[PDB]
Amino acid sequence: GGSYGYDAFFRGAAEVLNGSNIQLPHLPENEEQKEGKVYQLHSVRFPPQVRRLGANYFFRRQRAVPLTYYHHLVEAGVHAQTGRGQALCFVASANPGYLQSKELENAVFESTRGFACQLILEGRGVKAYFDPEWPNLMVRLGVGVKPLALRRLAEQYATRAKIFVDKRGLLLTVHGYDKCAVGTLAMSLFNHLQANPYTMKGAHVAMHPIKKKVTR
Amino acid sequence: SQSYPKGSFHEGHINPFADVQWISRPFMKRNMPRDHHPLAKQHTSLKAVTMLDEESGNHWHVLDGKGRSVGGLAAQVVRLLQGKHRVDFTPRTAAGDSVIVVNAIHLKMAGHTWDTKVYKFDRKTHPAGPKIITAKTIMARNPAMILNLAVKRMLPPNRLRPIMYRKLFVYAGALHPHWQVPQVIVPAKTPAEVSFLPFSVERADPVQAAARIAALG
Amino acid sequence: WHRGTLSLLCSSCRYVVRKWHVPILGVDCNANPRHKQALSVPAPRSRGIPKHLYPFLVGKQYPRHPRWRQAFTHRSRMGKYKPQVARN
Amino acid sequence: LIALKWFRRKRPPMRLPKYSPLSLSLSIQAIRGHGRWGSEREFPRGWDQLHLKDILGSPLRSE
Amino acid sequence: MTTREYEEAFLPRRLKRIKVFNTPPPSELPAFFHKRLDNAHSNPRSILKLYRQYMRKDDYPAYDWLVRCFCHLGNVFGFNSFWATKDKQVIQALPSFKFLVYDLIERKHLIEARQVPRLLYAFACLEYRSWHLLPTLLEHVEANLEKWRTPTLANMALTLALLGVGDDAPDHNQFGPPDLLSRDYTGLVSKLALEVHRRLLALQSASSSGPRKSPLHDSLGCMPFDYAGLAFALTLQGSYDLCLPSDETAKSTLALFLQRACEPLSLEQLENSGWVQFFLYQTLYCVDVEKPKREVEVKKAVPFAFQKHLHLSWLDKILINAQPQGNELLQLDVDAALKRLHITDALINCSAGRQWDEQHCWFAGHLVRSRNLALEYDYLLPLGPGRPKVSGWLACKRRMLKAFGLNVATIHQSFWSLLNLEQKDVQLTRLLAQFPPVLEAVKDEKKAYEEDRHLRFQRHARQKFETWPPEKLEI
RNA sequence: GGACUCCUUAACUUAAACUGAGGAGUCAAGUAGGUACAAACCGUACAAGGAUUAAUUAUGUCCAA
RNA sequence: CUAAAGAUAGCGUGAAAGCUCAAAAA
RNA sequence: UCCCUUGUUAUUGAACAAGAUUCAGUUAGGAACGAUAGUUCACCGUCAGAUGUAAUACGUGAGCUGGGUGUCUGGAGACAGUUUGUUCCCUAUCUAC
RNA sequence: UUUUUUU
RNA sequence: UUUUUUUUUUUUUU
RNA sequence: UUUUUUUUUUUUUUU
Repeated sequence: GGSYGYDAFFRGAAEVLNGSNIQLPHLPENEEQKEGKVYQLHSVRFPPQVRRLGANYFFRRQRAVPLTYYHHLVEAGVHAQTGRGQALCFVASANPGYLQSKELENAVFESTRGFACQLILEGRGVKAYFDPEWPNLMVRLGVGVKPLALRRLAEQYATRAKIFVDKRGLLLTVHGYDKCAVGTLAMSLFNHLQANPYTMKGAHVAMHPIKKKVTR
Repeated sequence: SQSYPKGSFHEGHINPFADVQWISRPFMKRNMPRDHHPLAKQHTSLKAVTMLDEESGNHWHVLDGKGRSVGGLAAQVVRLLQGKHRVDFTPRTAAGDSVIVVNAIHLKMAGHTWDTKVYKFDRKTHPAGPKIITAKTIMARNPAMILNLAVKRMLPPNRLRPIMYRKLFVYAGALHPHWQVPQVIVPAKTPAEVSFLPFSVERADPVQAAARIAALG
Repeated sequence: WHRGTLSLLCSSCRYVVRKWHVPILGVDCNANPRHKQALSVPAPRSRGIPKHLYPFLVGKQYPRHPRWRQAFTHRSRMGKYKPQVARN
Repeated sequence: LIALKWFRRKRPPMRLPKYSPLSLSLSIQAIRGHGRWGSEREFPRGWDQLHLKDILGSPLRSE
Repeated sequence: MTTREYEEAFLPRRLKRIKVFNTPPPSELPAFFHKRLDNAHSNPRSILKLYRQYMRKDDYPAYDWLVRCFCHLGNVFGFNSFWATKDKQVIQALPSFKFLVYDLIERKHLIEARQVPRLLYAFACLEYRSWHLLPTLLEHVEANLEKWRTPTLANMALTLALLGVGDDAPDHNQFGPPDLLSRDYTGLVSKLALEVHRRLLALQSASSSGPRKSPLHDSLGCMPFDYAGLAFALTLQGSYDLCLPSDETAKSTLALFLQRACEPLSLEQLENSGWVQFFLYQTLYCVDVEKPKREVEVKKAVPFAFQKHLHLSWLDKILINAQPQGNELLQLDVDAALKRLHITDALINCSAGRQWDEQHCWFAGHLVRSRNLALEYDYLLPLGPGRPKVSGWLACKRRMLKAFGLNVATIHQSFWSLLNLEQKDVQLTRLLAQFPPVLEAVKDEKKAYEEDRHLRFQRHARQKFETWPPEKLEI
């Protein structure tokens, strides 16, 4: 507010100017983007699903530069497609960054295919079987240990996401339409299905294995 | 039971690089005041209404404190209560007029005040010390108190304070239980007519319209 | 690993904020859990100097009242020593 | 009624507009002949500056 | 040393500060400001600040300086610029701009003949229309009809066609209040279009080309862009069968303009011509749609190779670089009203066309399929107090929509601005009442697993312990 | 054979309201005003006396005022 | 495809293997 | 965040059991004796109540005292008990011709 | 009764 | 942004 | 970016 600190008063805050230029995490940003840049208007043709976004995202949202939008609507072997005879949307702007937002792709994927995730199971005696029918999920965490009833999660997330298990019962697949929901569900599952670093009996998200450890 | 309460910052972004790092509300998102979906009729607020009376000499001022600041409102109220706005003001006596406040629940507070504010109540020779009550409790139990205390602490510290205080009326709700006093909020009225049409309708060929409808069908 | 400051020690560290009792910054590392840092034990703050006192703190501070009695005194200005004054 | 002057709504006028650094940067780029269509210097595009200057500076003919 | 604060701490707070630098003031305000104007050519704020300073310093600034400042402000918002229409509307909504135009109107009688083309070009650029000066400018234009050059004539015709003034419709070219109307200016652009054709016909007898500025420049100093602009201006008003009475062979003007706008160019140069592509394609599409008497003679002007090239690469850059960019206040207001009225079938910026059409050249503002209606928005200043008019761009759009068979409803800003939220909703409901739904609606909701609809989830459910030994762990 | 503060400076733990020097103000022997609450700081056209009057000062101008 | 690639900056193993970064291309 | 009881589940050279550092609450229930009198400390023996810190004028002397490295019968504050009531002691006497 | 962002 | 939230996380960069 | 400071007697931060 209106009070000088001792560091900034006496010392003058000289610490900030006492750092070394070595042992850095990342290299310095190259100062190449100097005066002499020429901007151009880029345009991209997106599927007709983005129409669900509406005007509240393309016009109401404030931005540094204008963000136009148009909808080319057309009345309705080998899939021989061309640039004519089909509907689409034109999105044009001067900033390429605005033409790469994840929301635009989500608007299409959510209403077309959705999202999915997978969990891998490992360990001796670790099996994920099925009850008579859905929704009733039970997972056995080793030999001699009682199974885990996972019906709560499925009831919570009913109609938003679904869980599938292979014949073997070593893979837990999750399929949904909601990114957030899917992720939440996956992480919820993994929270109680997490594997032990020593015995290595549990579950793990793909492309993120756990490192083994040994006692000294 | 065994952990700290869930604050308002738990349900939103944190921006240390700004004045308002996180928004604070008296209640959760899922707990905010709301209106019943079936409106039996629409209502409109009159902002403020005033009643004079020459015979009895008691004047009334009904205000609508909907989306207003507590401090400002309190400040304004103080003036009226004191009666300083009149020419014939006597500090010895209470020259003010009765004030009615509604929609107290709808008040606002800037900054991190909803989650970092408390109220102390003194105790005569108590070892525990003064009783401390959080503002969320007061909002939950009796919203009117929020304004009441601000006004009270604003009023001069004299023997007249109680008197001035008594004349103050604050309600959480829209309407008031009073009999002989107009309402700030009244049923809506029909909009006024316009002497001009801002549209230019031009129909197309019926044959082409029918052909297009058949094609679309 | 509570620390009084934060630094980027890994190749993929990210400065995040944790929803603890209070808003607290921190550093999370994926390749090494030991590098997880949480700034929650800082040094006590000092009492700052008001701004309005700045004018009378820095720079050459001249005396408030000047000295003139030593350079003002004279015999002619005193009735006890005036008669002794001689201009011839 | 005058007493309750504080409750009145007000809206001052807009003295001047506000623009972003990129918004202002694009203006000089367009003026220099680098509009959205292309490079006017490289090829004479529609609504160019040089042609407009001549035609609007010498519209009348010589007697 | 000593600090300024220290020194100041012993002096009156209201004491004035000495001046370090002093120079003589500017004796001549007009000459002082003329040199300053030379540096401001891209920043609208600089121009506005300079005008404000001059207005504060003098009550009756130089008319030439005022005209130059107005032209400078108009030039910034060019067609090739990246500025949006919202930036023009907010600029028009400023008090200083109103004061500048009022100052021009006060001494409008000091307008020179050579300053009319620049004023019209600035009007076209800023999309601002006035009934206070345009009637006077048209008088000078018509008086000096027999003295303007061909490129100026073409540019004036294009600008007036864009502004929607000078059309052939009767009793639709009058300005001023209803009780005080100015002269009728019906069929104004046709005179320029016939003058250029008459000059072209006479040029053949002389055959004296002489020196040329550039290969693309014609004998008369014309340009293919100017010829394409003339053709587009004619197409906008729909005067396809315009012909010169003096011509014994009865040759259409549009075909001649198209031929002269295409002979100089080649296939390689067409890809970089720019606006010529859009003008040619739009003119050809409109001619094909309306099928005028001169369809055969008009379609033969453009070479087949050029037509194929324009048809193939059209939906990539041509269709997107020749349309408005940015937001729109009037569009947003009606969109909010439609959303309030529970209208989820309206499509913003939607195109339409015939059944056997693979490319659309128009985009309606708010199109609804259930009711088969199109909503158009007009924001130009009306001709007078209660006599609005549709812009030239929307004039041809309405004809195309009528041909396609879609009902059109236009909303005027002058009358829409005079309403509140309640009134606007009332009027919009009344307008919609006249077009009841015909076709079924289309939804684009979220996809979900409907199969699991019968499931129920209990939150506040306590964990059961029937028996000691648990057979299964219940999370 | 003096109490606080301003500049210089001896001693001390660059400590302490200490111990002791050079030259200006105040209190001592000064009223009322400001600084939230108890001489020393700011201001004073500074208290013979009486009355229902006008002023650029330290300094203030959301409420207690 | 062309171009470029430290005697080797950060992981890893039991002596190894393996990955990534710099440079280059786009 | 104070000796024990809480934070299922990633800070650990943490296999289990038994352990070490750090942090968090809406501040919940608990923690036994003796001998020698070297003004208190390392240590010694028992029940294992299970490694058991400071401030408050030595907290506390108009409440009590002991082998040395005085007395005072409570007037006002505070604290702990208690209080019939409009009347049931007395008195309370318009207007004006 | 907020200001600034050269060409 | 979702009651996801004792030291555990997802989505979107507002 | 600025108006809002030890305003640290209380309320209030109404920008």
